[PDB]
Amino acid sequence: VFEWDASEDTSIDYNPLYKERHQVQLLGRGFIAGIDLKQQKREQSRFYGDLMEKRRT
Amino acid sequence: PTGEVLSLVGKLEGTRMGDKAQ
Amino acid sequence: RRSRHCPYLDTINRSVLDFDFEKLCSISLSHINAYACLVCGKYFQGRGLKSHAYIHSVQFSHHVFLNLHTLKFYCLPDNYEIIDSSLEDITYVLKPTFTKQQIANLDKQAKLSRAYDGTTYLPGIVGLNNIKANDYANAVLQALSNVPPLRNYFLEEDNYKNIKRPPGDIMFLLVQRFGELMRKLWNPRNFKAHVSPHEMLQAVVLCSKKTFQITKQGDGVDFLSWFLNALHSALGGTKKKKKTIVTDVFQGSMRIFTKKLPHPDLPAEEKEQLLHNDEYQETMVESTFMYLTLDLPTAPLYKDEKEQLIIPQVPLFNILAKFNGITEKEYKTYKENFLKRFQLTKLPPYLIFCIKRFTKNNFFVEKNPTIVNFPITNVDLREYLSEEVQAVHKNTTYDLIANIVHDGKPSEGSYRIHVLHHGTGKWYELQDLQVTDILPQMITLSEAYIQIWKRR
Amino acid sequence: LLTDLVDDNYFYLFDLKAFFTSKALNMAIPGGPKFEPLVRDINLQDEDWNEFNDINKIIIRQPIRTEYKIAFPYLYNNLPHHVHLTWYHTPNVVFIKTEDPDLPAFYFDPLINPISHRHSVKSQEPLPDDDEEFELPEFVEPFLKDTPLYTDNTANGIALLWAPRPFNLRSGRTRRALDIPLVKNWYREHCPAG
Amino acid sequence: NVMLESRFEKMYEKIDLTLLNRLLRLIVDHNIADYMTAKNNVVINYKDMNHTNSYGIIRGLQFASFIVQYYGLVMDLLVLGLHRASEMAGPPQMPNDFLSFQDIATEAAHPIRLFCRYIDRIHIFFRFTADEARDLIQRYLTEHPDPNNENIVGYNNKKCWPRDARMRLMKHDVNLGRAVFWDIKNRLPRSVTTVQWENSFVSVYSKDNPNLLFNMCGFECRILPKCRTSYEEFTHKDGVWNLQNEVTKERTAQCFLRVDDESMQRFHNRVRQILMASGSTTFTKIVNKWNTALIGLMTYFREAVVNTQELLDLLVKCENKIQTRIKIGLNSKMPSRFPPV
Amino acid sequence: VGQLTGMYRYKYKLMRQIRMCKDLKHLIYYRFNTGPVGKGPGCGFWAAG
Amino acid sequence: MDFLADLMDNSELIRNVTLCGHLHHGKTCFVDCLIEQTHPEIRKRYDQDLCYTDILFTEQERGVGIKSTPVTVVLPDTKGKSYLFNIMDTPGHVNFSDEVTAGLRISDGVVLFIDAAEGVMLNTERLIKHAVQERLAVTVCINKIDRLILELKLPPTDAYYKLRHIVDEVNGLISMYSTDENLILSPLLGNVCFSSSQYSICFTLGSFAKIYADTFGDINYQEFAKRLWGDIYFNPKTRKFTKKAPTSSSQRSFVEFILEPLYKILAQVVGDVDTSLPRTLDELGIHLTKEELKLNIRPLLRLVCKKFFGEFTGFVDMCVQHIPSPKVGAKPKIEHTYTGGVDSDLGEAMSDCDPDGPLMCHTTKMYSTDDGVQFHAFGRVLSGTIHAGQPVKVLGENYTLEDEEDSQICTVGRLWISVARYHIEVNRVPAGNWVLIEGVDQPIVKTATITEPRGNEEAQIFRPLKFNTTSVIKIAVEPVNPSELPKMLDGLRKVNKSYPSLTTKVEESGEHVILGTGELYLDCVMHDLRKMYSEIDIKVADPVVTFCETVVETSSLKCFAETPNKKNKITMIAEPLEKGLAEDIENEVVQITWNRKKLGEFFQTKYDWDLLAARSIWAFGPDATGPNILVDDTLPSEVDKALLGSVKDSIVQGFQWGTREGPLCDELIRNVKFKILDAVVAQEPLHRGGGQIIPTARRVVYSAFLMATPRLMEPYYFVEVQAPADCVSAVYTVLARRRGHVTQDAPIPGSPLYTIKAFIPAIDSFGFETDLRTHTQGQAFSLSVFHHWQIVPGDPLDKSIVIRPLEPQPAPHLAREFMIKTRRRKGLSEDVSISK
Repeated sequence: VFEWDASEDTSIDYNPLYKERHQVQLLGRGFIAGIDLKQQKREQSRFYGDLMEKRRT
Repeated sequence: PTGEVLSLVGKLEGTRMGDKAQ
Repeated sequence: RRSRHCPYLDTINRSVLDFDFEKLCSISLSHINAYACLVCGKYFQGRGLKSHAYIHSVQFSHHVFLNLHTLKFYCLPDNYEIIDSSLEDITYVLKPTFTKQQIANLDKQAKLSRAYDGTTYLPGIVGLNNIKANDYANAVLQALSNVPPLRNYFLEEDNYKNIKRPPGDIMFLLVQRFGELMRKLWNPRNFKAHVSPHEMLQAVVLCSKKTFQITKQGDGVDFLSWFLNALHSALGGTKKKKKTIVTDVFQGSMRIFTKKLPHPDLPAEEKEQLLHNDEYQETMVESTFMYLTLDLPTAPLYKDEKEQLIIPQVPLFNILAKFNGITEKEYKTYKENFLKRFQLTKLPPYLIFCIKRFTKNNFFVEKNPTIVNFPITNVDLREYLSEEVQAVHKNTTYDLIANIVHDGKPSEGSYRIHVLHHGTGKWYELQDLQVTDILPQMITLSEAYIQIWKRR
Repeated sequence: LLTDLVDDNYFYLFDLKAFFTSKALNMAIPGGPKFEPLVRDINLQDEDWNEFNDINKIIIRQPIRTEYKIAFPYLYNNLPHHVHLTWYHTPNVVFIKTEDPDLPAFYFDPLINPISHRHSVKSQEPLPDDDEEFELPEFVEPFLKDTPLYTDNTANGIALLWAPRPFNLRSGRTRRALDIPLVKNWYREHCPAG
Repeated sequence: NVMLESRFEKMYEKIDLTLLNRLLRLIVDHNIADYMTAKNNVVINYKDMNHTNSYGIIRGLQFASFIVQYYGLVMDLLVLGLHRASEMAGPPQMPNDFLSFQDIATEAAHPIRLFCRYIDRIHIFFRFTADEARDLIQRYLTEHPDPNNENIVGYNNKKCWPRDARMRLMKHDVNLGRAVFWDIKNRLPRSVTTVQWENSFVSVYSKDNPNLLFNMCGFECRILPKCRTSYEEFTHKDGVWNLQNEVTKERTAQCFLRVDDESMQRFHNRVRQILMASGSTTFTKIVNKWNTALIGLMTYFREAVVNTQELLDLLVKCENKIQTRIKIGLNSKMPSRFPPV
Repeated sequence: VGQLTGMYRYKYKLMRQIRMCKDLKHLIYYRFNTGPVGKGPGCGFWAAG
Repeated sequence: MDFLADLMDNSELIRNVTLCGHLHHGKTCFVDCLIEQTHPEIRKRYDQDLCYTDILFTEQERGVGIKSTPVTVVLPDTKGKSYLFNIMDTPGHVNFSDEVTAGLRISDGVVLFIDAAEGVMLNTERLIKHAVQERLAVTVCINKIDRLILELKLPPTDAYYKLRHIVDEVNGLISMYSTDENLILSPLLGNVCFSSSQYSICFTLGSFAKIYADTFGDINYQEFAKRLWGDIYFNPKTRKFTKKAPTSSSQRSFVEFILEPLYKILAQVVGDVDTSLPRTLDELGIHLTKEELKLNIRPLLRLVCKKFFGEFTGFVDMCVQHIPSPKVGAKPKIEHTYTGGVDSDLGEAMSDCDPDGPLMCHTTKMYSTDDGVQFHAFGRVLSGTIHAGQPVKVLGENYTLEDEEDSQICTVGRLWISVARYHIEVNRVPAGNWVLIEGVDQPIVKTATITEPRGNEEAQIFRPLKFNTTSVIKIAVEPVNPSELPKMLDGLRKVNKSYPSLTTKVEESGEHVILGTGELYLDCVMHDLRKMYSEIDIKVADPVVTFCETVVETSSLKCFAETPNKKNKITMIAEPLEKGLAEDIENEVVQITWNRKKLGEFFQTKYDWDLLAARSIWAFGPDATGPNILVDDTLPSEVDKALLGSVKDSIVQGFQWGTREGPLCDELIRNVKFKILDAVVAQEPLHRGGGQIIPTARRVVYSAFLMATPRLMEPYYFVEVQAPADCVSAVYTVLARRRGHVTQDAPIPGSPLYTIKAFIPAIDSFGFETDLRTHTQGQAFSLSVFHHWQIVPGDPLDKSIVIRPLEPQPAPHLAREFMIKTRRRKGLSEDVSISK
């Protein structure tokens, strides 16, 4: 079998907490390897960006 | 169409044993 | 000060008292200040306010308790001591203290000891309770308990006490528990006709480093040898004494004439020159033996022509033909053969024979069923001593005292034991709770495994 | 090519120890891999309904998950043979690397919560009266006054402190190009959602 | 309600000839009995080795079965007890059926409610009140104390069922099963026969246990009363025997059937010896042997295949084995798209 | 390699490599082709295989 | 080496101090740095920490401290005098708080490690509170100062702001618990010490001023330090210290002279090793070889800080100046700890800490060797000298001057001083030290008082070790092979000795339950049991918390019980206790040892009770500090008082037993007020005996409790989670799933991390740490500590509810389930019998 069967999947969870893993913002300045920085910037929730702009004097 | 015999576990539960017999 | 007026002596029921159990609280599992409820026999934390004994007294209305470590009786709901003579039997059951006169009189004792349940028994010969199919240990201990000098040494606590022990020593726990168990065995006022060696088995497991387990049915010979060596090692000061009790009871002196053998596939001249090379010559080595290993001869392996399928029988003297210069024994070591011939030097006062069964062959382990024919009344061993050492010895006559027999295949066997009562001369065979009187005539009609002999 | 992870607390139950535990316990972390049982124990896998594991006696409020058993190998599972204890929580290494070069190396970034120094109780401590007795020699100075507080390399070095293994060493040895897995840390993280 | 199914371990090879002769003279003319007993004492031969069978009986004698049955009857008198036997057999003038009683009073008088013997597999079905069970447990534990609760270790259970369906090893129920087995073992002398615990199954239905598990004639059966733990009395499942009371005429119990593991092992062994003994054998002979084995299994174990999915897998596997053997017989190379015609 | 060569036909344990390499591809592409770059044959990160 | 033993002779040159703090606050690293300073041959690896003072396999593998470890070591002082220090390396995890207390009881002083970046956190607050309870000397060390430089890059002014805020918070917390104002903490006072244990930085104001002095000379480091903190500024025009800034943009003295040099010395090592490091290294006199300059940033920084700051004299002089020696600090220890008090002759003898006085040691620690079959005691010698190979008389926790049963005579073999992993054997140990004792393991169970036999027969014991938290988690433990049950039983004893707060209890059904504080505590306990003590396979039941029993309404009618003699009739009523009053009894606010006037005054004044009712109070609940009250209410117009006093004691034991084991949940009646409304005492003494009255008292207590509508109290854990801002919303949902209500969410000052404090049911708190850590990808970490019992939803006496198996029942059913299954775990009956 060249490909892999879908039955081999281990990340099957009935718990929504594990189904929806809270993504790490990495202090709003870190970036996960591989993904282009622009896509992550426009994808990140920008909670830290909002906090920074609120605390920007 | 392989010619191999398939296990009827989880199969043909819509049929009884006394059917297809008079 | 209301002692000697306890209205609760009637509630005491000696039938439900099993003091063989480990003295730990039934709830807290604590060893400190063990207190047994005489109504139920279960141990508790101790005498005090808001303690397990107090809770049991106020719950189940049990008013009499006994302090395991103190040998004194108390009442918990009223919390006062008890000083009575009627309770002394319970104290002796818990802590049998044997005086010197009674210890000596055990050899001449000939009265049928009566238990509380009415099952009259004999001192020493008391049924041992098997727990998890380990009857080999019970048989070995029963055989060892029949030795008079060992009985004298271990019956009184202070005889083997008052010695220096290593701070990290746990072997003394086993040696001091053997005395407790054995003085329970020889106690003539037991509530029950049998004795539970479960605490002794637990101590054996604790000190043996997981060998001789309660679950596994280990070899009697190995267990006996390990027990004797361990008992010798424990006793004495921080440094081993030359002559411990086990040494003077069982150890003897024996001589080995070890001669190296050349390779049998060698030229005759080369073999002779190797023999002359002083390497393959006889060497004398003295040693101390706790017991003598008896090598049973080879089985016939074929049916007898006249009376087919006859069990082999060998006289005791043919086995005793070892330990002399006339007979050798070509030990077929995997590296090279050795020509070792033995010779006895100094016989011990008590002799232990171990008939080698359960010999592992090239593929598995099989049990030799050859039976040994011996005179139970007496045997002569003066003929198996060298002329140099026969001047010192004066008593070489030995009479059989204990006999061990293994019944069944090595995979699953039963260890039965016959013991000779000194007082009456009767032989008693005991297997687990079963105890029966056996005639001495058919003692030799069994697969003898370990024999204990007395020089008298 | 580098995952911007400061500490290993991300690999709580997703590291070597947790995977060894999962392999030993015949179970698997959701994100983790599935192994064959370490020992078959086909008959021993489903024990009888004893009075000790009586489901009637068991109070259920939240299911005991695989992660619970792996995190506490000696508490939620029976017979943990050849099991590895996962490293517990390391201190949260909160390190805010600089983003704009035109900024001091030491700076109160808005990410850090404001202290907002309160004075509900006027800070009073035993200190002698002002400028009355003590006068230092003129030659006694702070240890580093000539040296500037931070050069242009200070922020870069501070960033280099909390960097992956190859990029936090001043010197090092040489490894073959074969021995350099450029995406080993790529699959050692959790799979992205969607 | 506690069931004990076991077997006399060596009833064939541990029948004394003198006792058998004496017991047969009780029922048949002494000449016939002496002839049969002497016939059981003949020389057993094989190749170059022969011996004199003097202790055991020879199962190959044509009348031997009768002997065994008669001997089994004696064993029943040891287990049931003559009075209870007369309570189950009934009056000699009006004997009862296989499982029936003259009246409810004699049915409820004694704990032993049902009992069958087959050839050597005894199935006993006791009913016990609380006091009777407690007294039996106390009597058993008096001579066999178990402070460490070790009675649960050596307890055979029908692993073929799920955990809930399987017997629940409660301490009281395990102790009661051990006590019942010890009580039955006490009645039988240890020399005339023997009953070994590990080759036995004791299953008790009580408050804790909702299912009664038993095994007979290669059938693993489980009874679930409808009163307690039967949310649905469904009908589609054909491995279910809708047990009906003869008075209420209602579905009081549900009977789940299964093919015993020993029967599956025997069938697999038969197919294996069919296949391995086919080096020089016509294909038609192999197919006929397989067909005979299959009809025997399916007709004997009908309604019990459906619940034994392992049996379905074994059946299709063995059928594929037969087809593979035939295909290898045709050509020494596996066909890729072989047709079933 | 399996499609181009098919060397697994003479040693099936080699499939262990192939199933790995394909996996690495799925590890790389969905990181490579994430943003404005769409799915296509443009990746050249061949170090892993 | 001999000087180490000889220094024990002087009772002033020894300091008994315990190092306590929150989880992972550098305590172990600090002890490693001290060891490296004092042991030349011991050096940590460049990347892996030294991990010294942690000898358990679990300690290294988990990374969390488990067992408090003793470290005896000689350290030079700032002036240059070699003092002797004994250190309790205590676990920072809250679940091992008991392990702190065993080392806290025998410790004169406390060094509180607080992480600079983290803040105070929960275990630090609990630790300072509890140390205030023993009235120990308090010192604070803000460790991990580098995290304000190398992690947050806070400006030195903001760094001073953060340090001052932390110090003020600690001082306010202490002032909220300790009445004595002398416990104020300030670096100028020598209380607060700054440190970064990874890079071997350890300095106080005095130490840094002395460094300045040795750099220049003729500088009074004490007076210089006394002006090196606060709103003080420095003027270089006049070289003068003022209370106002000489300029507008001037910096404070602490920033100017302390924080600034540290910032620059770190920056020149982390950023400019090859460019500017040699210049500043030659400037400060630090001479590093060419090879030494080739190390990585962290080992090089540690090396340069070791060369610069030199010895750890700041910690040494802090402990010397603020932590009293045993000779002088023994008096409060005897006042608070010993049961007999300082008034007695033994109290006076042991207060002086006389090496020649009566022998007295207090053992509170048990240590397992490699075998694990022979434990070693560890404790403080409070008077006299213990000698190797000497007979001693060991007392027990229940020993009193009357009961001599709890004692035992044991021979002490070789004894040693434990320096973490290695211990130095010594022939004897004088007073005030910490000693390992051999040969006394068998009679010693947890707390132990050891004295000499054939003398000082009027010797009592010290008060039992009191723990901050109430262990509520309970796990049943069984052997896989019952034939090997005794071994596991043996192992149980061992763990019961090893863990001070472990409670092993055998229930009626035969289930051996073990009481633990939290998940990690029981995990380590069972790992030790399986792998070190028992060495056999074990089985665990599903974890469950204990439950308490209370009432919410007055008993409908007075419930009466009678003795089997049918002559003593006791009729009682049931009511709940007032709010806080149960907590007052829990915290020993009011004690039964108080004379009746004081306790009556407390009850009548603070809680508005009747004066007669306050004087009518008989006893407390399950123990002397039980949260239940037993109050007389027999009217003198009908019931004689003197006659009632004869059976008052027996009724007291009966009520205590009834409160110990509740009718509903088989244990722990809590927050219940019982009033005896009628007493008919038989006129003869033999008809009112304890064996007759106590069961009757239990029955009447049960009837009164059950007649009033009972309720089950489940323990609520107070869980605070330190997490980044983005994870707060996720933590809210995770806490909402497990029926937990959120109280506070405060962002930590000087750090971008929030801290959310909430209350979660302990029965629903299992796996909460793992859930939260994995759900937020390790960003949110949680610690759980017992907070308070709270009424569980549902009615335990509503039989119309049906309990569905293997299903999480709704709240109105929970109570019923929570008792019924509990009864099944005890082997008890299905339903509570009101008649019985």
